[PDB]
Amino acid sequence: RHMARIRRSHAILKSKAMYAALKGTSWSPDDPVSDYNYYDVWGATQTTADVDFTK
Amino acid sequence: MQNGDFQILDYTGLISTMPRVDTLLQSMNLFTEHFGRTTVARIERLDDGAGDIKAV
Repeated sequence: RHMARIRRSHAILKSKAMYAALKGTSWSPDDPVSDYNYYDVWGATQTTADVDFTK
Repeated sequence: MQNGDFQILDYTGLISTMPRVDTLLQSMNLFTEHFGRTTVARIERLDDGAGDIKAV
């Protein structure tokens, strides 16, 4: 039972880390050392194609 | 038959009717039947999950 819990806990973390990449940030929830912001690191910006459904 | 006392009749049989009964659910075999011995039943349930893994 404990082994299965450990496996599932690692699997969840992998998916969360992969998701965190798209938003342009590294995943290090409890550590400021490796908390990178890629837009800042590479010197870029985020463009927004906001869509309005009300019209 | 006999109408009154001095007259006769023609007899045409009987008519019968019954109400409806629905059997939709029984046709779906959705339930399972168990036969016990006493009027008390016990059920046990188990839950499991996962957790977070923070950086170290």
